Amino acid sequence: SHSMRYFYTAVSRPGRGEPRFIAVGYVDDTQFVQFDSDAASPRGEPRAPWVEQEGPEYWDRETQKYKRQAQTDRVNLRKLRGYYNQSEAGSHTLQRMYGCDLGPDGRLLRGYNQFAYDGKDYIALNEDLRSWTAADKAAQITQRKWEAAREAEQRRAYLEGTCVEWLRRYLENGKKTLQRAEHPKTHVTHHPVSDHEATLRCWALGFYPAEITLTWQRDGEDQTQDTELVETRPAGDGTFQKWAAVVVPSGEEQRYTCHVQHEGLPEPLTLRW
Amino acid sequence: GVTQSPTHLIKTRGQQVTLRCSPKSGHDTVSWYQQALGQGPQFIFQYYEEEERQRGNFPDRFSGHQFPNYSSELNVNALLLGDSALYLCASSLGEGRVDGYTFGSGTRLTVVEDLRNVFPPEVAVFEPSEAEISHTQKATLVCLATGFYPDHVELSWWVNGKEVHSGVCTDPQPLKEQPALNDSRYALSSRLRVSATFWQNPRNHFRCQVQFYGLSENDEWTQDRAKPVTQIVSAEAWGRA
Amino acid sequence: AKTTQPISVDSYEGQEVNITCSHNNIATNDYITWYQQFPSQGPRFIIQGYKTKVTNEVASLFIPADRKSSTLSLPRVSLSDTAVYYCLVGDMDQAGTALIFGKGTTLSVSSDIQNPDPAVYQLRDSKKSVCLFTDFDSQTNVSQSKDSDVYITDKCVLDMRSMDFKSNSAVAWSNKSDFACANAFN
Amino acid sequence: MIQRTPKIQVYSRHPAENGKSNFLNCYVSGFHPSDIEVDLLKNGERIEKVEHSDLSFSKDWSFYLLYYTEFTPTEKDEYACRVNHVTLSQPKIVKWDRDM
Amino acid sequence: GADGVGKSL
Ligand SMILES: [Mg+2]
Ligand SMILES: [Mg+2]
Repeated sequence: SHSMRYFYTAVSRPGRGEPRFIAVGYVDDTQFVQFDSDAASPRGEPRAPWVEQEGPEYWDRETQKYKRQAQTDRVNLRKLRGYYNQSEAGSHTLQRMYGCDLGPDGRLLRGYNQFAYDGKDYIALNEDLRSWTAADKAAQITQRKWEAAREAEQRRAYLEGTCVEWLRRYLENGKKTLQRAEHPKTHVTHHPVSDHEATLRCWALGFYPAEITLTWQRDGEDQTQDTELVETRPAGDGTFQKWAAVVVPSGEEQRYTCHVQHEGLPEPLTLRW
Repeated sequence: GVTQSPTHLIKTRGQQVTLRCSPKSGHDTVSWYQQALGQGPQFIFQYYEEEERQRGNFPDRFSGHQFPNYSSELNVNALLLGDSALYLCASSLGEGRVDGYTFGSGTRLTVVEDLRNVFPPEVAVFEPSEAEISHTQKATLVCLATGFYPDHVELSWWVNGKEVHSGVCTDPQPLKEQPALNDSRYALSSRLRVSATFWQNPRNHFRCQVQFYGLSENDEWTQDRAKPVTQIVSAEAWGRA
Repeated sequence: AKTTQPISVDSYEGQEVNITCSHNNIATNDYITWYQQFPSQGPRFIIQGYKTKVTNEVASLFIPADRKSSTLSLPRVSLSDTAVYYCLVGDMDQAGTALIFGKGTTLSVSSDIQNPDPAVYQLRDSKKSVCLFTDFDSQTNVSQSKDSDVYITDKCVLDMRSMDFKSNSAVAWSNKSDFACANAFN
Repeated sequence: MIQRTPKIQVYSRHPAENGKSNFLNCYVSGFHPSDIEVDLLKNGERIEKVEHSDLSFSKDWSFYLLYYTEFTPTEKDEYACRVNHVTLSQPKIVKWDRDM
Repeated sequence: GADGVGKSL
C-alpha cells in the first residue's frame, strides 16, 4: 500500500487579525510540501527532491489553492465561533485531514476527508465518499449545508481522480526513495540497574517507513507486560528510530531474544546480548 | 455445560465490556482464554474461590471477578481493534484435572473503529439451472449473503418450515469483498441440493435464513441507511413445475 | 513442557488418520490430552493419557516409552471429523499451571467422488447472476478470482443422505454485464 | 475546549560518540493546541539557531514537532529540552541521556 | 497536489 495525505491547521489569533494557516502534504512517511500563511510571501514550498523538479506552473497552481484555502478557513473559523456561541477573545483551531490510499494493485483503496474543531471530531466524509458523519448539532448545520451544495461529489472527484493520479506520479518520480524500504540497523545494549538486575535495550535505527514491531521474548514467550517501548520517533534525516527495553536478572541475559519486524527485512530478525 | 453470555457483541474502540460465564454444574474453577482468528486459545487467567489464582500474558485492562456461586466475569476496558476475538470460558473442579475441563462456546467480540463500519447482510436465493435438472435429475439452490460486517452471521436452510441439513453445504469461511481493506465487508454462499422432483413440486417452500448479530438498542445510529441491528434476513422460493 | 504439531493434515473419508505431536520436555508430573474444536464451537475433550496406549469410542492415543511424543489416531474418518485438533501437555499437580494450548492441526476430509461429472451451470435469482461449478472430483483446485469484480468461493462438499450421494461445488458471481459463466472458473 | 499534554523525547540522530558531530533532537508530540515553546539547553543555557519541522498532526488530531540542532557531545556537557505549553504549569525539562 | 477549495462550513 501507499498513500498521499494532506494536513491543514488553521488557528485564530485574537487581535493579530488573520488566522495562521499551515498545510503539509505527505506521501507515506515522507513530507513533500509546506505552506505557511505567516511567511514573507506565502508560497507552496518543496520538502522532497521528487517535487523540486516540478516546474513553475505546478507551484503556481498549488500556491493559488493554498491561498484560497487560507481565505476560506478565516470564514470557517468565524462561522464556527457563531455555531458554538464562542467569544472573539479566545483562540480556536480548525484542522482537516484528507487523502487517498492506493491498493497493492495500484488502484484506489480508500479516500478520506475529515475535520476537527478545537481538537475534537467535527465532520467526516464517510467511506462511500457520498455521505457525512457529523459529531454534534453544530456539525449537523454544516452537514445540511454540504448536502445541499453536493460538497461530497466535489470531494469524491478529487479523491477518486486527481488524488490517485498525483500519488502515482510521485511514486514513479520518487521511486528510488518512496518504493525502497530501508531496513533497520539493530543492536542490543546492557545497563546494570542493581546487584541482580540489568536493562537490555533493543535498538532499531535508520529505518523507513516508520511502521515497525519490536518485541522481547523470554523462552519464546513474549515479555509484553514488562517491556518499555518508546514511541517511534524521527531521526531527522528522513528515517526513524525505536527501542524496547526489559529489566533482566543478572545471569539470565542469554534467555532473552529481541524480535524485529519491518518491511525492509526479508525475514524477521532475532537478536540477543 | 458451560454457559457464556452474550454469544456475540460489537463495541467501538475505547469502550469497555463485561463478558459472563457460568461453569458446568459440579465445577467451581473458571479459566478465560482469548482466541483470535486462525490462532489457538491464549490463557488470560483462572479464578477459584473468588480470587485470581494465575494470569497469562495480558495487561490489567483485562480484569476478572468470580462470585460465590462460581460464575465469573471478564471485564475489559479501553478496547482496541486487536481485542477482537472469540473469548472462551472453561470450567473445572478445584484447580485440578480430575473432573475434566469443559469449554463454553464463547463470546464473539468484534471491536470496530466506528458504528458505521457495521453492515447487515443482503440475502438472495438463486433458482436451479434447467440444464442441471435435465442432465442430473438433481436441483441445486444457491444462497448468497453479501455486504455484511463484521462476520457475525449464521446461515440455515428451511424446507416447508423445518431446518434441513441433508444436501446442504455452506462456505466454512466468508470471502472479503475487498481483500485489501482491513474492514472489508463479507460474502458467504451456501447450497441446498434436492431431487428434481422435489424442486418441481410447487407445494414445497425453500428458505435461506441468515441471523446477523449487530448493534443493540443502546447504540446511537446517525446514518441515513437503516440501523444495522441484530436481525434475521431471508430469501425464499417455492418449487416450480 | 510444551507441544508442537503439524499445521495441517489432509485425508479422505474412510481412512485412518494419525496426528503426531512432539513434546520432548515432558516431565513426570505431566499428562497428555487432546481436544478438538469444530467450527463455531469451543474445544471439546477427546482423550487423555499418561504412558499407556488409550482407546475410547472417538480415538486412540499412542504414547511411546520415552513419552517425548504422542499420536492421536482417528479410526475411519468422516466429513464430520473436520476440525482443529490440539495436543496439550497438562500439569497433573492440583493448583498447578492451567491448561495451555499450542497451535492446533487443521484436519481436512475429502470424499472420493464416484462418477464425477464436472460442469458449470448458470442460476437465476428468485426475485442477478450466479455460476455453479459442481460434481467435480475432490482433487480439483478452485482458483480465487484474479479480477476484483468477480467472486469465487472455495469448494464445499454436500451429502444427499437419502440418495447415498455426495458432490463438491463452488460458486462464482459478479455484477459486471460482461460476466460469462463459461469461463468464470477457468 | 480539548487540551492534551505534550510527550517529550530527547535523543541524538546517531549513537553518541564524544568528540563527534551529531544532531540533538527534541521530539514533542501528542499535544493540543498547537502553540508551543521548545528550547534546547546546553549546560542550562538556551542554544541559538535551533530549527524545527513543519507543524503536522496524528490520527487523533494531536500535533507533533521535531526540534533539532547539530552538536558535538562531550563527557561533561549536559543537554536538555525545555518545553512550555498551556497544559504545563511550569516548563517541563527533559535531560538528554545517550543510552535512551 | 492539493485539493481545490469547496464549500465553507
Ligand atoms: Mg476503514
Ligand atoms: Mg451416506
